[PDB]
Amino acid sequence: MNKTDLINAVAEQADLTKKEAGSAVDAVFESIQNSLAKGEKVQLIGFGNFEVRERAARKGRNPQTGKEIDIPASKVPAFKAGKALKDAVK
Amino acid sequence: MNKTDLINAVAEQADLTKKEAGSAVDAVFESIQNSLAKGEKVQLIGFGNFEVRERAARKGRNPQTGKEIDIPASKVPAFKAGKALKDAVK
Repeated sequence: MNKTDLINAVAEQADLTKKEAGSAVDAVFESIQNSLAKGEKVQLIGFGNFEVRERAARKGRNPQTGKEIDIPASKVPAFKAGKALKDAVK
Repeated sequence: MNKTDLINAVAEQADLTKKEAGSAVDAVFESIQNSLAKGEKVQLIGFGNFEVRERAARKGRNPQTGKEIDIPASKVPAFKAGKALKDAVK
């Protein structure tokens, strides 16, 4: 499934023009983006959650090379699937 | 942001009724779930990807039997953020 397939499903199931469904779909991904960007967890009952994971600035060791490196702090997107989604896939 | 906040954000940005936005949001999440349930990867340009991740079947050991057991393969949902969503959180 790509973004166009997604837009099409939305057009039917919600009864919108492909133009409208496209905006809705743009809006969903945009809304979510803007929420993680401001650090807000997105909790979607039934589906799952999108969170921002904080990684602390620390001393590390470069994986399979082994030198002591300096690791800057970081913020990365992360998704926690809910029960309904886990079950669907098992 | 919860699902209700999401629907309202979508209503605003796509200029649609709460009914239209509610149906769209439901449509996006039922679509993504149905695709993973069929084992289909979901590829969303800009946003990210939802995949069915294979966890390999491997060997284990029963502490109270002492025999080598088979721990079966498993499948779990997963999200790979795209450049745009990753960039937003940094």
